[PDB]
Amino acid sequence: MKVEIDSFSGAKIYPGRGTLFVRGDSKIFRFQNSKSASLFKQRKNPRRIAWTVLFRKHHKKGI
Amino acid sequence: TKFRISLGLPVGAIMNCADNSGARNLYIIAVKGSGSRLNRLPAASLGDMVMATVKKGKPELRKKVMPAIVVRQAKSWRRRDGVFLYFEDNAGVIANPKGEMKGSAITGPVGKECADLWPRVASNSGVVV
Amino acid sequence: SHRKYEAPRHGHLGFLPRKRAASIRARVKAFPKDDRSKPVALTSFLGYKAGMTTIVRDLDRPGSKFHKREVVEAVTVVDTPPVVVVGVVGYVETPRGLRSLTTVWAEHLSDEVKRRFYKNWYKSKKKAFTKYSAKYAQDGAGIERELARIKKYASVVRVLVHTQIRKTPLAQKKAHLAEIQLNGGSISEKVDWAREHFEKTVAVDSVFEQNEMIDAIAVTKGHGFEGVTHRWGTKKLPRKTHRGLRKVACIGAWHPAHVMWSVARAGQRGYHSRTSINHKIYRVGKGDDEANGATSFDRTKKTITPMGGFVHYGEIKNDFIMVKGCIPGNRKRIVTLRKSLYTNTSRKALEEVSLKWIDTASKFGKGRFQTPAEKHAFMGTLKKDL
RNA sequence: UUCAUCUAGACAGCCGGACGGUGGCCAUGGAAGUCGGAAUCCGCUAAGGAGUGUGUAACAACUCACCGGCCGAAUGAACUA
RNA sequence: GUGAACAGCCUCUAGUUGAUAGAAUAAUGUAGAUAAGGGAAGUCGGCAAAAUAGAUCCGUAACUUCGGGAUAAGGAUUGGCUCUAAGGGUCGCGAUCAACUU
RNA sequence: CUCUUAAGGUAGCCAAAUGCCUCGUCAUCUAAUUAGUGACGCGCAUGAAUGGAUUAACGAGAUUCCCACUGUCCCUAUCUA
RNA sequence: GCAGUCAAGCGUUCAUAGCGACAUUGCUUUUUGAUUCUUCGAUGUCGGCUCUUCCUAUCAUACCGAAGCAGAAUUCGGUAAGCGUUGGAUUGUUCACCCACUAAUAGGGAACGUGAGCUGGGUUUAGACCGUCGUGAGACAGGUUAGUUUUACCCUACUGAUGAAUGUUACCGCAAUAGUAAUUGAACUUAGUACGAGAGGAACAGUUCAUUCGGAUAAUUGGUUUUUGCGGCUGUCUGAUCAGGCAUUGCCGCGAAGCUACCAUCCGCUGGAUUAUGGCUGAACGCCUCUAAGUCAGAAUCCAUGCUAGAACGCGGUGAUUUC
RNA sequence: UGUACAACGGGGUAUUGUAAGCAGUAGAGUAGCCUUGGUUACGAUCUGCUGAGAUUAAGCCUUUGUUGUCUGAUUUGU
Ligand SMILES: [K+]
Ligand SMILES: [K+]
Ligand SMILES: [K+]
Ligand SMILES: [Mg+2]
Ligand SMILES: [Mg+2]
Ligand SMILES: [Mg+2]
Ligand SMILES: [Mg+2]
Ligand SMILES: [Mg+2]
Ligand SMILES: [Mg+2]
Ligand SMILES: [Mg+2]
Ligand SMILES: [Mg+2]
Ligand SMILES: [Mg+2]
Ligand SMILES: [Mg+2]
Ligand SMILES: [Mg+2]
Ligand SMILES: [Mg+2]
Ligand SMILES: [Mg+2]
Ligand SMILES: [Mg+2]
Ligand SMILES: [Mg+2]
Ligand SMILES: [Mg+2]
Ligand SMILES: [Mg+2]
Ligand SMILES: [Mg+2]
Ligand SMILES: [Mg+2]
Ligand SMILES: [Mg+2]
Ligand SMILES: [Mg+2]
Ligand SMILES: [Mg+2]
Ligand SMILES: [Mg+2]
Ligand SMILES: [Mg+2]
Ligand SMILES: [Mg+2]
Ligand SMILES: [Mg+2]
Ligand SMILES: [Mg+2]
Ligand SMILES: [Mg+2]
Ligand SMILES: [Mg+2]
Ligand SMILES: [Mg+2]
Ligand SMILES: [Mg+2]
Ligand SMILES: [Mg+2]
Ligand SMILES: [Mg+2]
Ligand SMILES: [Mg+2]
Ligand SMILES: [Mg+2]
Ligand SMILES: [Mg+2]
Ligand SMILES: [Mg+2]
Ligand SMILES: [Mg+2]
Ligand SMILES: [Mg+2]
Ligand SMILES: [Mg+2]
Ligand SMILES: [Mg+2]
Repeated sequence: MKVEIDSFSGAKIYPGRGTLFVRGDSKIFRFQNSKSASLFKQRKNPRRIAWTVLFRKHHKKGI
Repeated sequence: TKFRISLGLPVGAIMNCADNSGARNLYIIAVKGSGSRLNRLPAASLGDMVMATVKKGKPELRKKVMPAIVVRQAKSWRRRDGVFLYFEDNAGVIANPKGEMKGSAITGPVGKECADLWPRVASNSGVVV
Repeated sequence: SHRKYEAPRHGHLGFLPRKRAASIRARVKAFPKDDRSKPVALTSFLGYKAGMTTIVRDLDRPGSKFHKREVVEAVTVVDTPPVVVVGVVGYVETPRGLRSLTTVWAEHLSDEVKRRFYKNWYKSKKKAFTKYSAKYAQDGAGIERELARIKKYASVVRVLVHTQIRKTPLAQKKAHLAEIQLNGGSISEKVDWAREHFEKTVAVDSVFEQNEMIDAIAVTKGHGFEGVTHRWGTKKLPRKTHRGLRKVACIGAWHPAHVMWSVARAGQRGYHSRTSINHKIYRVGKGDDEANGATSFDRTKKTITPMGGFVHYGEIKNDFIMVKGCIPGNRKRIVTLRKSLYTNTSRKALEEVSLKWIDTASKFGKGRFQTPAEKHAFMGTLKKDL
């Protein structure tokens, strides 16, 4: 089994968790839960959502 | 030949025509292989063969019943590996009763279940899931 | 006139009446047919439904589209600490059916099972079996006489076992006592097995093994009074319906001039005895085995208990049975796992499953981490600690 | 009930034969007792039909009616209610 | 106060706190809501509901009794904050005073 | 040319809220239409202030289609008082 | 409406594979009549929706017999009602018709089942329009438009729920009786095989799935939100801040738990006796004969296994049974 | 009178999404001041402390902590 990564929040997705969204341009997005899925559908920016690994990397959190 | 997929396209659903046959959408009027139950609408899923009409498209394609194959669903379905997934839209391609495509190319991705079920769709496909 | 459009009836008339079960512990109404060549063994076991989780395994099913591929499957975890043998019942065959000739009890009964014989334990003087235990005074002549009667008679032998609820996280504290049929030959040998195992524990691995098909017997979750729409699945009436729409419109023809038993009516839903068969055992895990939730593919040293504990149950600290799929009854309910009544050879049974990974993320939410160590590794240092 | 067969051997079964002229004539593409057409010819007859049918391109050949042997006393048909 | 507003919503003065209560939270109701995918396939019939909605700017067809149709249709924008510009009175270009609208 | 009792349905309009036959016929709309619309008209039984035809605007009037929209439905589920 | 008998003929030849004239015997009460027995101090008048059950004159599925059965397809027939028998366009409609799926889209009953179950489109009061008729008021089984669908708290029935009495009380059980359930398809393979000149073209066994149904279950996904849990936002009020009230849950995003969805997952048993039918031996009837005695196999049938309830006046085993 | 139960508290789990307060050579600018190269006031917002703060069983899990509770009524005999 392989752990995937949430395309919005960077969270680890274990088998069966969350959803997979295939955009019209054939790009694949993986969401660990409906919260990240809903923020993505709302077009929020992960760099502006403060608990995401993208936000934390951009704001040098944890390093 | 294919596991059960959540039905997302009851009769009357209009999906986009993903092929280049000149049709712009397919209007589901029936689902091949569907069972019977009082009041239950026949409903298609990814990989299903349906009877459809072209609502907008080439006039030589319009006003007639033709077979079609659902290649994108947009209703979440669970694969056997536990993945709940869905496309951005519902889309199908015009085919003959044997599964051979009327058009010669698919626009957009195609579900893997549909690709395994129908080789001609697979042969004309690009990205598969 | 005729129905004008055919449709199957709503519900199964074989599960009638939809009444509350007479006990919270569903009865085993049939045990496996006795094969008197095998060794003496319990035909069933008692456990407590802890909760559900999900596993990943490679499917071994040649010809399938998912042969040798990974599949995600729901599993039910049944906490199964060893049961204590405290008695033995002899059953004689009569033209009126099976009849219990006699029951021989163990000399010492723990307070766990003694509580089963009381409605008000705390204020009782706890006299249960005090005069019986004196039958073991010097040589146990009465005990041996009763066991000899069981051997001379009693074509069927069942042991009395009780759960050890003190080993479960449940607050109940009153054990569940049940008759389990002893299969394996020589009624004499059945009685000998029972006598030797008096006051002794029988573990779940001595009864069940990996890949085995077993049946779950339990009282379903209760839902109280229910209307026909959800009790029987009848069609909702149109929005325009005066006097309500969660009903059956015609509850009968003019004749017979009686509502018929086969018509859906509102009433009790749930809390019914169910016996669901052919649940494959995926794990026979052991409580003493830390890394209970580990596999040969994972190796993460973790128990079966999810992060935060099984919701509304607690932690699994005992031996446990993980069966594929779901079983009747809710969490914390006593369930009986019995061996299959028939020899299933269908390539669905006989499949040797090997778990690759067991989910231990919290079921109290969208759990993202399998272990506290993994949560620490992902999140780094926090303010309180870590 | 009526009509018949019947110890001067009834029906059934089994066994043996079932001819000469003659594979008759006519012909049928090919007919040989018999796809076949007229006469069902004479003799030897217990019997044998130009054959009763089958088989074969035809054949070769069988087979039955028929006659005998055995068997031993009943049997067949059409009707009535 | 918001706001175009005697709208809706909140408040001051004044008035009232009166409708039999307590406890539970089954079914079925009445009233109020939500819903994946589909989108009228339901039904006599889109009944009911939903969708739309203020204002500013753009744009607006057939037809017409030339008045309308018209808010046709169809687009965009709107918060907060910090600024900029324009729009006045009175007195003798200066002085002083003053309110909102864009 | 006549005759019934004077005239003999003109301009228009129509299976029309008026057409029995009738779900008329043709076209169109639909996958499919006893629906709608446009035509046709020996029109059971249309027709001229018993007003005919048409009409912009208006309509809590009747009707068809389309876009949007949706628990009307597929197929039900859940929450509040 | 359905089913027989006869058999002139059709069926290349052949009455009866499949049909069948002239006749003739019936059955049914899902047609419409006929009648006027019940109801006029009132049995709610179409259709649909919903739901249960029953019938079989069987459309499908099971197993079979026959064929003008080579295969495939089909047709005729038997046991069979166990099981299913649909989604739509038009119409109030029953009916009809067409589109389409399907294994199949069989026919019927139950006060032409079912209005204190709904609905009210039609019909079927009163408003109104038209056409024809009528001098007129008015008429029309002609068209059109609008038109209040009341009551259960009683009894029984049904669904669930308690419960006196058996010395008391407790636990573990038995099982009379009653109910009962699974269903159908596809693909692969068998096999381009058998069969056939060819065109075409099976089936048994095996495998993987699916349909319809049912019973659970909530790990996951989705729905639901008074967790009014966290955050955001408007308007106002508390002098400002902080923090809050109100806006009948103020609105928005997320939202755990619980509930829950073929919108989610899991599970849905195997023995015997039979029917039709095909047979064995075998007389009747020296032969023959599945039948008469005896007997083998055999259907989605039936009875069990299994599953549900547990007789509240069926039963068993077992624990303890009150110092005053 | 206990691996007892409860109420709190602690920890885990989970939800949201970074609390209040303080600070900043952050901030479109505007207005002042003078040592005209910086200062003061206002300023949506931004940044740091701060994945912080809040909530978390009401039908989540757990508990070497704190505090408390533990003999009321009725009835039953072969
Ligand atoms: K009457
Ligand atoms: K949920
Ligand atoms: K406020
Ligand atoms: Mg959710
Ligand atoms: Mg329907
Ligand atoms: Mg029927
Ligand atoms: Mg259910
Ligand atoms: Mg109503
Ligand atoms: Mg959970
Ligand atoms: Mg104002
Ligand atoms: Mg929806
Ligand atoms: Mg949606
Ligand atoms: Mg749409
Ligand atoms: Mg419709
Ligand atoms: Mg309909
Ligand atoms: Mg209609
Ligand atoms: Mg409306
Ligand atoms: Mg506009
Ligand atoms: Mg207009
Ligand atoms: Mg004219
Ligand atoms: Mg006309
Ligand atoms: Mg017209
Ligand atoms: Mg229509
Ligand atoms: Mg005139
Ligand atoms: Mg007129
Ligand atoms: Mg008016
Ligand atoms: Mg009379
Ligand atoms: Mg009366
Ligand atoms: Mg009455
Ligand atoms: Mg009545
Ligand atoms: Mg029959
Ligand atoms: Mg009726
Ligand atoms: Mg009634
Ligand atoms: Mg009524
Ligand atoms: Mg009615
Ligand atoms: Mg009406
Ligand atoms: Mg009227
Ligand atoms: Mg007149
Ligand atoms: Mg809310
Ligand atoms: Mg107030
Ligand atoms: Mg509030
Ligand atoms: Mg024989
Ligand atoms: Mg016999
Ligand atoms: Mg009883």
